[PDB]
Amino acid sequence: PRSLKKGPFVDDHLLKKVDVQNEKNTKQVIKTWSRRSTIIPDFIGHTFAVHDGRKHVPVFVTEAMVGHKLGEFAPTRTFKGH
Amino acid sequence: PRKGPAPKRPLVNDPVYGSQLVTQLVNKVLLEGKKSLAERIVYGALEQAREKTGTDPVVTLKRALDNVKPALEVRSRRVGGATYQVPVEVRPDRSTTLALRWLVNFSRQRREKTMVERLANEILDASNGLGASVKRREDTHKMAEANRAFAHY
Amino acid sequence: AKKSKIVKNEQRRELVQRYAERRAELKRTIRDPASSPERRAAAVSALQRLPRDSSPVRLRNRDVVDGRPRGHLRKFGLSRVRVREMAHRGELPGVRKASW
Amino acid sequence: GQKINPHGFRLGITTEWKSRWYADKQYKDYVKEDVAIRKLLATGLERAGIADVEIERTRDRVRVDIHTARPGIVIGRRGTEADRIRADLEKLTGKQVQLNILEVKNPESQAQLVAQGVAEQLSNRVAFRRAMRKAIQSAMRQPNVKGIRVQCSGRLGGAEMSRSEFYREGRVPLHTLRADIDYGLYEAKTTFGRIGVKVWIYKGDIV
RNA sequence: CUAAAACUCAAAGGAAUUGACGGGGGCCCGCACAAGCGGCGGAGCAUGUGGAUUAAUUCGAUGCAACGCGAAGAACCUUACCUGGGUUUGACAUGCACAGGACGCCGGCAGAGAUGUCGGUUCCCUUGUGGCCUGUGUGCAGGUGGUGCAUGGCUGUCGUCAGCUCGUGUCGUGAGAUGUUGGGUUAAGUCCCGCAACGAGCGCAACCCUUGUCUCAUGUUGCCAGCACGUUAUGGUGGGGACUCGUGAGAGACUGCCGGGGUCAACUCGGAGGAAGGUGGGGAUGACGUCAAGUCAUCAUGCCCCUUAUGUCCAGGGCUUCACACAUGCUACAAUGGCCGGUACAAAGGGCUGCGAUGCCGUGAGGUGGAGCGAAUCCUUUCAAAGCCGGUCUCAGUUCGGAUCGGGGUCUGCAACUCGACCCCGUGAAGUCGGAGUCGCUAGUAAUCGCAGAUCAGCAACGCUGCGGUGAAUACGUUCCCG
Repeated sequence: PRSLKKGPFVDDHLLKKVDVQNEKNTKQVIKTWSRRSTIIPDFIGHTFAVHDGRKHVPVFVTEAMVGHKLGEFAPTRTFKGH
Repeated sequence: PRKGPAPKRPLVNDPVYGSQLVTQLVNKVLLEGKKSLAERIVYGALEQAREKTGTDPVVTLKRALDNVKPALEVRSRRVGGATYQVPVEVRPDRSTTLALRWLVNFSRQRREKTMVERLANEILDASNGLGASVKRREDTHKMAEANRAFAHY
Repeated sequence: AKKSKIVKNEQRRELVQRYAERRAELKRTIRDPASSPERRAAAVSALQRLPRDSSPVRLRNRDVVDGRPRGHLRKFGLSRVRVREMAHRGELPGVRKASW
Repeated sequence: GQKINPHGFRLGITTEWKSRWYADKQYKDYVKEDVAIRKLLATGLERAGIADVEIERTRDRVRVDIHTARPGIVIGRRGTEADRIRADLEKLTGKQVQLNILEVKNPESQAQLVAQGVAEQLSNRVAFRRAMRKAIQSAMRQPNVKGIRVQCSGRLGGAEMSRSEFYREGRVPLHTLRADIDYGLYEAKTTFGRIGVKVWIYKGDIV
């Protein structure tokens, strides 16, 4: 995991996106490409359209899933069985 | 060995017993080059045998060797495009080597909780004619006898 | 290998010398001491804004002429294939076959 | 692969290095400009047979000594060729670079020159066997030349199948260290591809 | 017994030559077998491959001689594959032209970025124009696109085996034969004796490196034996070539000598001397060629193909997918051991924007800090582990084994989700020495223990290349197996 000194890594794009999203207390679907961005308690209500590789998966953040990264909730490989 | 026999290594005598046989035994029980540990094991086994019987290690060791020393063996020989189990006379050096190897190997399978105790018990039983090595010698002599008909080639 | 990729490696090197020399190194000095106020400074975020090509982590030691990306030797900057051929021709001073 | 390059086999005993300079921090750029100079001098001059190119470097000043069998072709009577080579050598970041154009004493005891001639004849229309015979017989006349082997490989005669041929005269002990073996390799460009020519020549031994 | 035809084939045949082959013979070799030691095949994990899957799981490599291989370092880059977004004289060269003083940078904005746009900066020649780019272009670039059955170059293998040829001569109508066979000997087509052959070349051997002994030279950063100062902290310090050591030159193994076999010939057995005795030990060196062996993905290249794309830029993903199969390794199944405490010995190698010490802070990765070092000096600790001594465990799926999983951290990197390593706490699977079958090894070898380097920001490293510590058993002999 990332070192504690450096602070959590959140991309600036979706950062300013969520500050402009929460300033009026409305949570519309936000579409992003940065899977590497962690989850901040400022994302508690917002729902992200996180990229997968083909499309964007909708992920509704909760209190439980804070501290993880977005890419956890956008599974890439599709395997059903042989 | 296609061009002839190879020279033999002249192993040296032992410090605390002065006999070739104990040095051969420590070389046989040697593992991974831990010569100090092998010497400790052999010396402890000899001391245990001395304490149990009250006599000198070397004489009872020689008695055990003579008890487990073979004289006839069986080898697979191919004559006329056909293989047989031919009984063969054993040279003294090979008999001593086989006896020591059997002693060590059978002492390694005992259930006396320690190498020193297992070796001491095995050598004492071989001296008294009860060890498993004695049984192996009896079986190999029996097998040599059973195939005596093939002794002519 | 490919001319475009040989060129792009050099372009990374000139980018590195232009940016990683002070811009992508002072931010690291800011982040090193926990005493230094990194969190509000956004030295992490500022250093994200810099191009990826500034980072030397994107560099690749290729053969200085051949462009071969693997089997490289740092002493000569040459591929294993080229070192063998030029050493045999007596081109690298003080190099010869081994025996011991 | 069977035989290593003879020059590298006796590099530390009989033959000498073709570049002479010392560098610790500036070894890489020295090598860069060395190979640039070599390729520039190889591409610029092709009519006169360029036997050898030495480069010496001391700080700013570079001495490039180039050997050819026809010095007049590569040099200018008013210095035109000299001016051209000087100008194109300054542009190679050679700072102050000066050239020593020199001539070989015997231009048929040199393996590189012999391979040059054999390739030039084999290129246009000459049958290869004639090329090797003429080259070998011309080499034997020279006094110091005591052995020669000439070998060519490729689609000889424009055939569909590659072949290798070689002719020898005298002694060529490639395994002997003290004996010096002048070695010359060159690729002749034919309409059907590329033909490789190798020449080994033995002129006595040094101790 | 006499005895056709239709139709079909471009041959069917005889003798002899060179190979190849034989479950034909003869003579020999090689860890080939035999005698041994340790393994694989059974278990968990690492790696590669096949298959399946997928949008893609980039490509090449298929017995020996593919399968810890190209890959001596796939999160991005690498990257050549997929999705999507841009771009076209192009991401990058050089030539013919028109217009120019800007190209170029530096900050802001939008965008995932490529990129687009906004704001400030503006060439020196010298009158002819040159350097820069703009567009307009035009030649052209650019292809890890195809063909290793069109190739060069490079490499593997038979095989470090002893063989492969040529000139002249001679024999045969001819392919071809002799020389190269025969006796002996050798590691060897090595040599001797014979011989329609006489010679020669590439092969063998020697010349090269290292290693084992000694002599001369040699003293710093290396030694310290004899002398002084030392303070514990030691060659640490003044001093000294004496012993090592470092690196220059040289000597020393040449069947040189003796005895015996031997055609008195090669050669062979034994002995003395010597450090070393019979190519001392190990390397480098790989003949003509074979297998259309491998490589158009190190590179080059004939031909074919793309060229508003099969070129080129970017973000994300993939190369890491898994019901299985094969191969190479690591860790184990324990008492010849586990854990704890103490304690002794190496070699080699690396280090400048690198090695990095003392000290301090953490339990520990590690953090702070920077002494000294381009290094026989300083750092890798003074270097190790196995080893030795002491205590404990008492034969159990255990104080063995460590997989898997939960939680908490460090470091690198813009970024450890897919997909890094390491640290701490807890968790504690299979595994009881492994069927048929199979592999390596003849002495400082096998076995076992640790150290270092390349690649490398970090690492998948248990892989590869080297270094040393401790160090065995066995070989009766070529009948069987392989070459």
